[PDB]
Amino acid sequence: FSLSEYLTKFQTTDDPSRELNVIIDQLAVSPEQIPDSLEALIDLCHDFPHLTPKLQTQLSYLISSSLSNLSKDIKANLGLIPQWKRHLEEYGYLIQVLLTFLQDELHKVSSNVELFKRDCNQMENLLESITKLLEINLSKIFQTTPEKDLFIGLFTRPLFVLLEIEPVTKVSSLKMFIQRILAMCVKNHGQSSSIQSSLMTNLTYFLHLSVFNAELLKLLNDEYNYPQLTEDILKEISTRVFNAKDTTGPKAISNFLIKLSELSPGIMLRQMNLVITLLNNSSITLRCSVVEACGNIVAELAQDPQTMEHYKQQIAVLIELLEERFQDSNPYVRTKAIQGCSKICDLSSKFNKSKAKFTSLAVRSLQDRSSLVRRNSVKLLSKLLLKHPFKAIHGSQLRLSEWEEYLKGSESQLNSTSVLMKLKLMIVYYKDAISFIKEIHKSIELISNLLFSKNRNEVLESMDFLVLADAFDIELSEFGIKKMLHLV
Amino acid sequence: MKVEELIIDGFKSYATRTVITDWDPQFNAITGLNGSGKSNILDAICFVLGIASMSTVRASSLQDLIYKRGQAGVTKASVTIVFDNTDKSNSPIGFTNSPQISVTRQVVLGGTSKYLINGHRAPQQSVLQLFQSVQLNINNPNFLIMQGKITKVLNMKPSEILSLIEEAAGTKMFEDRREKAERTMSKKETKLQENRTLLTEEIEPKLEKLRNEKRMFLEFQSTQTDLESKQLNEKFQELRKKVNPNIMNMIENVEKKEAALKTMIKTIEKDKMKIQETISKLNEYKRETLVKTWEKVTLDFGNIFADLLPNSFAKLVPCEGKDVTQGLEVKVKLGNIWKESLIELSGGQRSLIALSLIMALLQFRPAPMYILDEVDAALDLSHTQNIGHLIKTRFKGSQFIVVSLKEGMFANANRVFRTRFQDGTSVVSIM
Amino acid sequence: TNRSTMMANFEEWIKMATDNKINSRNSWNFALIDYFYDLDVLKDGENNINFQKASATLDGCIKIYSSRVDSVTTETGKLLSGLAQLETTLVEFETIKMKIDPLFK
Ligand SMILES: Nc1ncnc2c1ncn2[C@@H]1O[C@H](COP(=O)(O)OP(=O)(O)O)[C@@H](O)[C@H]1O
Ligand SMILES: [Mg+2]
Repeated sequence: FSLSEYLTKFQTTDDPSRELNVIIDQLAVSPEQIPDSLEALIDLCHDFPHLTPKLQTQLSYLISSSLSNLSKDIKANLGLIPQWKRHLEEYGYLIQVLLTFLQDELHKVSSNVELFKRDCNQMENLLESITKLLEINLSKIFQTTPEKDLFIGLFTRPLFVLLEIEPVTKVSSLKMFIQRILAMCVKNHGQSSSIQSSLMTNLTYFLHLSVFNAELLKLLNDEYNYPQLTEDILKEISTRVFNAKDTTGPKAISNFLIKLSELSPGIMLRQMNLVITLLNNSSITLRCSVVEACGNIVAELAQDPQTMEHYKQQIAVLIELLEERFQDSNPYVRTKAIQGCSKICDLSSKFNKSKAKFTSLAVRSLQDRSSLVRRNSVKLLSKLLLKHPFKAIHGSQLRLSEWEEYLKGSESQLNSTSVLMKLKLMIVYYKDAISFIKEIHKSIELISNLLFSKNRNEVLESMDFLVLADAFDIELSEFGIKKMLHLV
Repeated sequence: MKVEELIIDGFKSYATRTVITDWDPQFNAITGLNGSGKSNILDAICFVLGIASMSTVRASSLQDLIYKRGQAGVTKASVTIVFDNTDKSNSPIGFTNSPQISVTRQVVLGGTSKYLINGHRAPQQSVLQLFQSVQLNINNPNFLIMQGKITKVLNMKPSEILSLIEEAAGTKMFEDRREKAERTMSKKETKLQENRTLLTEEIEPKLEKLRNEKRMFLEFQSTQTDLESKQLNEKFQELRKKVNPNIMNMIENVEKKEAALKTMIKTIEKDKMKIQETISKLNEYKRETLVKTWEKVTLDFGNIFADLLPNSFAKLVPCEGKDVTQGLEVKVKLGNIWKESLIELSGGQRSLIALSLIMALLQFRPAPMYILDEVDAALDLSHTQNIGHLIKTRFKGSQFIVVSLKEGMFANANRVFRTRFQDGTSVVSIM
Repeated sequence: TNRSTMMANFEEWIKMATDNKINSRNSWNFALIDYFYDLDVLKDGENNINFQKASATLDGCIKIYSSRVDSVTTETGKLLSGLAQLETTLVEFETIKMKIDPLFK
């Protein structure tokens, strides 16, 4: 038939057991048997909402079995091409009709349990059938690209519409099936423009589909090794503009970026240069998401030495930007930056040089007006003090007098081939240790002055930090304990 | 619902945490020396019910409500009142199942009026409607008369008299609610009109631009189909810059969203008109409800005033010649002649008239608690004793708490509390 | 049968309105305003309306109406965003600085 005529007709629209049995009998010999039987199938599909659940179940099973048999035949064998095309078009329109009708009555429910389970089973069967259908390649069948694009949209659009309702997303099986079918659509059949636009529409209009988008992108990156779609999506996010009234859009974008950074740092890191340009926006949630994504990317990429070595310049630029972001109008962006720095410093194997910078920024931020920023800075200092690289010699002991005496001894030893630079490295290490100890002492004094705060969480974190600093022998720790003693 | 216990901490004279329990539901009285703190209990009761007029508690602000304005080691001022909901008739609309409802209000040096219901934080609106549902509307009172205001009851405007009459039958809680609803609908209608105007002025040019570009997209698709030689290629490549090959999906989504918005706006408008007729019909019913309430109040108030004073009568009239719902006045006759001016009446006579009116509203529909603050100041010993005896024996029913300095009132009181000033604090003791 | 279910639905909707848990997400699919249109819920066996229930239902209707207006506004914002296609955040540290005694008490 005609694509446009049937599409327009369906876009504007408001004893069956005997015919179903006749259709089953005719299609049992071969699915290709589909004169007047086509009208009977169309009428039966149009009567789907008014049929009984059992008759619907047999109809769906017959349709899925016939379609799977046709797909298996197309796998097996690969003037006869056009009738293959006609059969494929008829089955595609029939699948559109049945799946659009099944999408109805699902928004009404949970706006029961047995109906939901039956609908989920029918969805699983239809997803298996459509996966078998798309397993073949449609390139040779449709010589021209607009017809192929329309045929693929014929199948992709109904599932995109059915993904609107939340309960379908919660089940793992249907979500996984939709993810793999979208991945095969993007990779095996190209059309990286319609799918990305549909995902952007869903992410702008809905909040619960951000994790779905991130998981689909991760699945494409891992097995289908097609990072171009993620690059284009990130570019569109960077160039996207939001109105001053809506806030669900930026929140969904932020959630999608956070989940993507949690999932695949490496693929999304490539376009981070253009993503940084989005940080200038006045939106709060997007800035927080960018900071959180940067922190997670640099933390998870730390495990692979090759990733750090190959991407030194941009990771260094990102870390410098994160350090500079310690001051902002929004306290929440500063809190996100401190949390990202804590995630970076959770490991002490590498980036020892940046530890001093993080300590200096945390000590400076200790005087911030916001209470949450102060608590996060206290947490960062506690994490830094719990594990530090300064443990190879005389570990777990930070005494200013002893370290100063050791530095003086090293200076005297140098004053009195490998010796020269060996003593130079020892002296610079001891100077770094002295600077770190002085910074910790100043932070301890500031937190001791800060103990008297209205918020209880700040007081608790200050007490925890002071106890941790007392665990290591510190000359000024007793002053902190004395100040804490007045908390009664 | 009746008060069981009252907890006062750091409020005015009660610097420490004091608890008053064993509250007799029959009749309670409070006595003591001047300045002991008898009126401070009533001030605490007013505060825990959400007082709005701060000058009623003789304070310029919440800061004055602290023991010493937060300057003598007292920062948190908390008042806690516990109720009993044994009787389902007096139960609130939303707290029938939950027994022993307790309300706490805490004001600190920096914070202002934190409310707790049964240990759970609640907004001021929750307690406000909760107390209004049981006639305990402190903003428009019907159950308490403050100290020195017994003689000023007759001096309020006819609108205040109408409000007091509406209090008795539950007619109020609806007028102020009607005003709030009308303001909310005005604001929402303004917002909706702005939204409709912006939606039109934005989408309609964009919608017509997309419709115009639809034919160009169709032509591009036709040329692309016909391509599968260069002469078509120049036009195909020049029209490919801005063609949006996947425009159909976004167009369909935009159309669906526009249809949904139109349906939403139509439903909102229909609901608006429907609420209009519902409010109109509710007002129509309220007219006759208030008429019946006024008739009953006039009848029983006249009967009560005749009972207390043998040679006097009083009855209610509409304000001048307009309708009843536009104000009310009281007319009193002594003997066989009516008095033109209410001011010439004796202070004790005005106190008796006010007490008779309060008892009339009690008889029509009693409040759970009735507070009196030295209502016998202008009354002699005989009238005070008669009022006390009538409250104890004849009426019964609702719970009474009265602060009096005359032996004739609390001599027969079932429950007697005594307030003393020991060391910078007020203490309440039994008997 | 129907009367008991209607009473339970009205009571639970009134309770939800009182606790202010009605927002834009659950504004629709509730027939509380249609329940307000029919006064049989408010009128008792004596054929007299109750002002307490009337006020509660009016509060619920106002909350639902406000939530519906907010939902319309956010739908319009989403549609506008769909049809839509310096140095302010960075501030000096000096402006984000701050710049009770128990024994005394
Ligand atoms: N803000 C306040 N700070 C300290 N004391 C107060 C404050 N407000 C009221 N008081 C005390 O509470 C007492 C209230 O006395 P009150 O009960 O009115 O006496 P009476 O019942 O004889 O009129 C007063 O003596 C006053 O000293
Ligand atoms: Mg007094």
